[PDB]
Amino acid sequence: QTPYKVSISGTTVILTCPQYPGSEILWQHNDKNIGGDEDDKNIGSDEDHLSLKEFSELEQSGYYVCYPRGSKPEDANFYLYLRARVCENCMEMDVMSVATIVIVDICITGGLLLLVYYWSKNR
Amino acid sequence: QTPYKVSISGTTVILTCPQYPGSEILWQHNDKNIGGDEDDKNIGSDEDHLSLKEFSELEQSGYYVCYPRGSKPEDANFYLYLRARVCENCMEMDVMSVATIVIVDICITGGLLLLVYYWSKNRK
Amino acid sequence: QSIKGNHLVKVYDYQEDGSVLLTCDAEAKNITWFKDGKMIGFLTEDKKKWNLGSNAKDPRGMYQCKGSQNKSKPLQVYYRMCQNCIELNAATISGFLFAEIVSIFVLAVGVYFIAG
Amino acid sequence: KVTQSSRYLVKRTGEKVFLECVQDMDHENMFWYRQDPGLGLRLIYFSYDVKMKEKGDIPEGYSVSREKKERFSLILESASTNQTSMYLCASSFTGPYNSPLHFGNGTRLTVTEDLNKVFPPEVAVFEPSEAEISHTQKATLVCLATGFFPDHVELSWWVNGKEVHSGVSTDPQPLKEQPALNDSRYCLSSRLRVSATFWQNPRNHFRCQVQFYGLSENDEWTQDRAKPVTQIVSAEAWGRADCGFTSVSYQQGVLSATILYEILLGKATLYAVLVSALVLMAMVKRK
Amino acid sequence: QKITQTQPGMFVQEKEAVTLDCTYDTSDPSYGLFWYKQPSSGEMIFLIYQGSYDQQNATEGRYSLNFQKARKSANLVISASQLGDSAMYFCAMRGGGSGGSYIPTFGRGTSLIVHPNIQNPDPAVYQLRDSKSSDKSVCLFTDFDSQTNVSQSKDSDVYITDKTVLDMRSMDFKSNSAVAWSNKSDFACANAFNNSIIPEDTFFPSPESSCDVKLVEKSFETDTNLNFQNLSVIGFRILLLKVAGFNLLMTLRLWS
Amino acid sequence: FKIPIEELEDRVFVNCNTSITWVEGTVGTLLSDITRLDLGKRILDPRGIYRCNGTDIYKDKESTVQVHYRMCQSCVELDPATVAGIIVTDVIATLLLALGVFCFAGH
Amino acid sequence: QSFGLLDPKLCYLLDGILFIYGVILTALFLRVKFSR
Amino acid sequence: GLLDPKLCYLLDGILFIYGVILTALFLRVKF
Ligand SMILES: *[C@@H]1O[C@H](CO)[C@@H](O[C@@H]2O[C@H](CO)[C@@H](O[C@@H]3O[C@H](CO)[C@@H](O)[C@H](O)[C@@H]3O)[C@H](O)[C@H]2NC(C)=O)[C@H](O)[C@H]1NC(C)=O
Ligand SMILES: CC(C)CCC[C@@H](C)[C@H]1CC[C@H]2[C@@H]3CC=C4C[C@@H](OC(=O)CCC(=O)O)CC[C@]4(C)[C@H]3CC[C@]12C
Ligand SMILES: *[C@@H]1O[C@H](CO)[C@@H](O[C@@H]2O[C@H](CO)[C@@H](O)[C@H](O)[C@H]2NC(C)=O)[C@H](O)[C@H]1NC(C)=O
Ligand SMILES: *[C@@H]1O[C@H](CO)[C@@H](O[C@@H]2O[C@H](CO)[C@@H](O)[C@H](O)[C@H]2NC(C)=O)[C@H](O)[C@H]1NC(C)=O
Ligand SMILES: *[C@@H]1O[C@H](CO)[C@@H](O[C@@H]2O[C@H](CO)[C@@H](O)[C@H](O)[C@H]2NC(C)=O)[C@H](O)[C@H]1NC(C)=O
Ligand SMILES: *[C@@H]1O[C@H](CO)[C@@H](O[C@@H]2O[C@H](CO)[C@@H](O)[C@H](O)[C@H]2NC(C)=O)[C@H](O)[C@H]1NC(C)=O
Ligand SMILES: *[C@@H]1O[C@H](CO)[C@@H](O[C@@H]2O[C@H](CO)[C@@H](O)[C@H](O)[C@H]2NC(C)=O)[C@H](O)[C@H]1NC(C)=O
Ligand SMILES: *[C@@H]1O[C@H](CO)[C@@H](O)[C@H](O)[C@H]1NC(C)=O
Ligand SMILES: *[C@@H]1O[C@H](CO)[C@@H](O)[C@H](O)[C@H]1NC(C)=O
Ligand SMILES: *[C@@H]1O[C@H](CO)[C@@H](O)[C@H](O)[C@H]1NC(C)=O
Ligand SMILES: *[C@@H]1O[C@H](CO)[C@@H](O)[C@H](O)[C@H]1NC(C)=O
Ligand SMILES: *[C@@H]1O[C@H](CO)[C@@H](O)[C@H](O)[C@H]1NC(C)=O
Repeated sequence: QTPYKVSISGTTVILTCPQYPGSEILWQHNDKNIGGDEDDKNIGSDEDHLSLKEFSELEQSGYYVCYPRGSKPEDANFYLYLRARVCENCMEMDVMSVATIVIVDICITGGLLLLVYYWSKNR
Repeated sequence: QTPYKVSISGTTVILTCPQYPGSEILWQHNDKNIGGDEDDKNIGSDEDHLSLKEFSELEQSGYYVCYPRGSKPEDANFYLYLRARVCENCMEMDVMSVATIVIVDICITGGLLLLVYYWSKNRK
Repeated sequence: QSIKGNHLVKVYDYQEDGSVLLTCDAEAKNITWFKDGKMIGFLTEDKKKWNLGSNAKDPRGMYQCKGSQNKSKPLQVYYRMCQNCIELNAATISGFLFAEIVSIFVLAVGVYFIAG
Repeated sequence: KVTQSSRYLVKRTGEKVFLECVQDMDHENMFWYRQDPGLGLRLIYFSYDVKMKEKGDIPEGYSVSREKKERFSLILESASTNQTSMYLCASSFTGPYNSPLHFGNGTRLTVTEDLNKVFPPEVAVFEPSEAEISHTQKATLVCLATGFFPDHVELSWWVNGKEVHSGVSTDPQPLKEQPALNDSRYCLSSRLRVSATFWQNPRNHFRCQVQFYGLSENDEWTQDRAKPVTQIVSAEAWGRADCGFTSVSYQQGVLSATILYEILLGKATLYAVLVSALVLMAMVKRK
Repeated sequence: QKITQTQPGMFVQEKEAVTLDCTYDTSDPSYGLFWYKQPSSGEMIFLIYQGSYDQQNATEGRYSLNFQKARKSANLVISASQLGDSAMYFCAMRGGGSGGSYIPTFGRGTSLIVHPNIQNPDPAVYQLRDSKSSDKSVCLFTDFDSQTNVSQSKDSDVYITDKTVLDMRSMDFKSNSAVAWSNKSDFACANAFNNSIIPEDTFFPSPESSCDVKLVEKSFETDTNLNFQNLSVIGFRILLLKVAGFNLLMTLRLWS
Repeated sequence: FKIPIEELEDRVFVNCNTSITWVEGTVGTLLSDITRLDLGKRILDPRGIYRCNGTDIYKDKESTVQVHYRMCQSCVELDPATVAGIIVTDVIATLLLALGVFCFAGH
Repeated sequence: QSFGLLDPKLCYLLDGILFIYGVILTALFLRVKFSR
Repeated sequence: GLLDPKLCYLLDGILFIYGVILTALFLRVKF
């Protein structure tokens, strides 16, 4: 099984429809057609991905389904349950990143100090 | 118009109603009249004020409305939604307080350092 | 808080994420929002609530909403949560005094030695 | 779909009371029934079709109007304490072959001889005992609504601003404070059971809400106390961890550390300025 | 033309089949039988119908109707009973509405109570913490077996509710509960349920408190502000370290 | 035909009418009810792909559901001005330390 | 039981770095003092 | 366990002064 691709950046969420590479697709959220209306600036459907801007956790969380055009949207048998807490300017980072940035900062400071001391000792 | 004034000093919260000058005021919380001649010392009302003593966040947070006597609550032109936490001793660390504390610590530290420096120079 | 009286703005609080939301009583599909008079945005049939952000930032001000007929009466929101208030108990003052005396002693030794 | 005018009503003796019943299934036969404890359903009135008024088992003191096909209204010309009960409305087709009745939601009607007796409830919430949490790793909050009349209340639980249906048990019917004697007020209780970890998170908010149906705005009130109108009475609680390390303690510790390190940084930079000034002065004065 | 139900009030365990009886008599040869269910809310819900001139008893989900014209008995049978079946069941029959006897008649009604399978009895009598806004003292009799039935309090100032079933879907746990409360100084409810026949080995907690700090730290969670403050503290420590290093080097430069 | 995902007090559960087959991701915990699977707390970001059958009218057709959670227990807000300040302050501090080293080097 | 960027490994990482520096420096000092 | 940062702060407070004192003493003894 090839899963959905979900990308979150700031308050923008992009979902990718995996199992239909060579046909037009439609997206449906909680039994209601979404995207592809050429309006509603915050929602877009280009190529084979759905882009949701200014994502709201309270209202835009739930079921999502992708189905080919011309097929009744209940034959589909692969849904995505999405619940995301988005935030403006909020970026995610784990403890390993903080540990490594602190370590490299200490190392570069020590190296610079040693280099300056060796340069200034002789003269 | 002119908004309510909210003053917090410890566990006492005072609400001030600028509108209706010279007209005696009635106060409502959550559609219940308060501030009247009721047997309670925690809640008090005078000419234009409302003092809530030992403020409890769970019980006393919500909608407050100010209206002159003989009028109707919905005829008032303002509603205040107040939700607050209080302490007996919780002094707040904002930018100005931190700056003041840092500045005074620097000035006493510098004074003591200069005094001890002069003492050391004179002794040695 | 009566519709008869042009009181339409309500606060929708106590959420799992801490945000503060505003709700307009008007039945119009698109609702425009004003803060202290100046417009701050508009919403359509998909979104029913306006987000004021986390309550730890103490959202304060005056808000109105207008869908079709007229501007509702202002609602004044005031928050005071003490995300920065400090309890002045024994431990805090003891630690403060300990740090102060240790730092003063260290600096005093340092400035003593370099004297003269 | 059959609907009625309201679900709860309170009136005084000697007044005129109107009850409405509206259907939309094109039904010919209409029935107005009364339910009593220990008596069963009793047929008040029946209407075969439009402009038909025929007597029932207990027809005294009631009237109806069937001036329209889709309407069947009932009238208590002079309400009295004798007529306090639950009233139901039903609709059915013509012919007893395959025409069962279709009831609505019903209306509970209480008639008192003085409006002074109407009181709002008092709602309190009691937190779980630590003994239960230690013994079975579960918490049970109890909500009590006492001292109200008439028994026309509804109770609900809201956690984090959302209504909760799982893990809630409420009394089927309000009981009486003193059943021995008359004019007695009512009590109601409810239980919410939660896992222990969920309860002692200080970020969780629990609330018990009681909606009370009382007097309307079109009633004379000449009493010193407040007017007992339809309202909502609530009780709130925060998650409580009396023993242990919670987020509040960590937040306080971090704030204190921040202030202390800012002060120390200020002292250190003051000393740095002083020593730099001394070095520069020595270098200048040497030459 | 009359309908009678023999037994008022029935009890059944969960995941069982229960039969409620209805005996009728009539003179007309054409009629029909049907049933309604009325839960605690008050509404009447139509359940099942069966005519007089048709075989092949009707069946909807968990409901069925056992019909015996010769014995004149229409019985409602519910299979795989759940906890939602606790209601009042009414049996009714039509009549010849041509001459004078339309008169849809109704039965008296039978109560039904569904008892869960506890599967792990553990009776206990806890006392709940005070409200700080009320003078009542409330305590809870919980986790007892289905058979243990609670009696009312003889004392006038003590209020006791009947047993109630609670269901937790988060950990699929069923339980029975009762509450007793009063306003009096000497109300210590090791003896509040005196009139009731409580079972043996019922837990009575000690007045002292107990704790498990591991359980308390199991329910810990953070937010973005705490992360930002922690990072700020780390940065302040690093900056202080660097400034102190510079201070020390300059001091050894200017030692004396 | 969507596999119901329910959100009780603070956990998340998967509900089917038959046994739930795990395809990938979070293993989960069974409730002693075969037709229910517990994925744990929501703030721990349970993610996975599960599959199960159906009943009633859905006798002979599968269904697959992918659960994806994102709650920012590790997220942190970072305005560009703040990070610019952080790097410039750190560079100033390390330059000051290097200057101190250079001044100490002679003596 | 989620810590996020509150896991106690961070300040203890700083403390461990400072401890390692201190112990190696005091070992060097002690060796120099005994040698001279 | 031991998620209380009070111990962490006390430990680094001790280590800081110890480290600076030994740094000064060693840097003098070498030179
Ligand atoms: C798992 O099994 C349950 C039953 O054990 C299924 O719930 C049932 O789903 C059917 C849908 O085929 C519901 O029937 C519907 O009834 C309404 C009202 O009469 C009607 O208008 C619809 O057209 C449809 O016939 C049925 O009510 C429902 N049962 C209950 C108690 O609500 C469920 O769908 C099964 N789930 C899966 C994933 O197979
Ligand atoms: C730079 C050198 C000279 C060190 C300065 C003195 C040290 C001994 C300081 C540095 C950090 C200080 C600590 C910083 C933070 C705290 C948190 C603070 O947390 C609380 O428990 C108070 C809040 C509450 O208890 O409600 C208690 C003091 C303490 C341990 C301080 C004690 C003294 C310490 C270890
Ligand atoms: C209902 O109770 C009231 C008072 O408890 C009574 O109403 C009487 O109704 C009859 C109608 O036959 C009148 O003649 C009397 O004048 C009414 N009494 C009063 C005091 O108004 C009576 O006991 C009950 N009525 C019915 C019809 O059952
Ligand atoms: C009248 O009773 C019906 C029950 O027959 C109620 O319909 C229920 O409504 C709730 C929503 O609150 C649904 O969850 C139930 O599934 C409904 N039951 C049925 C059988 O459809 C109806 O809400 C009642 N009317 C009022 C005004 O409360
Ligand atoms: C409804 O179901 C009942 C239950 O099976 C049927 O009654 C049975 O009738 C047969 C016919 O001879 C008897 O042998 C059984 O003993 C009866 N069972 C019971 C429990 O009484 C009934 O016949 C069915 N209804 C119709 C119209 O056929
Ligand atoms: C519950 O209360 C009644 C008191 O009369 C008892 O339950 C009886 O149990 C027997 C056993 O089969 C039945 O035959 C009776 O019909 C029951 N009576 C009633 C009124 O339900 C019993 O004493 C109590 N339960 C326990 C466990 O003691
Ligand atoms: C879901 O039901 C289908 C049948 O509807 C099961 O598929 C069968 O799986 C067995 C393996 O044990 C095969 O031998 C059959 O040929 C399959 N039949 C069909 C029609 O696919 C499937 O195993 C069921 N899944 C679960 C988890 O029980
Ligand atoms: C609602 O009003 C806004 C205000 O500019 C407008 O942009 C929007 O198109 C309106 N909605 C509809 C459905 O016309
Ligand atoms: C709406 O506002 C206009 C002026 O802004 C006013 O003329 C009108 O009367 C208002 N509507 C109502 C119903 O009063
Ligand atoms: C209450 O008073 C009325 C009127 O005197 C009387 O009919 C009724 O029986 C009294 N209540 C009880 C429980 O006796
Ligand atoms: C308990 O409270 C009730 C309710 O007001 C009151 O009637 C009763 O006198 C109180 N009892 C005591 C002992 O205070
Ligand atoms: C309480 O129950 C015990 C059971 O042994 C009994 O002896 C005692 O009399 C009861 N107390 C009262 C006040 O009835």
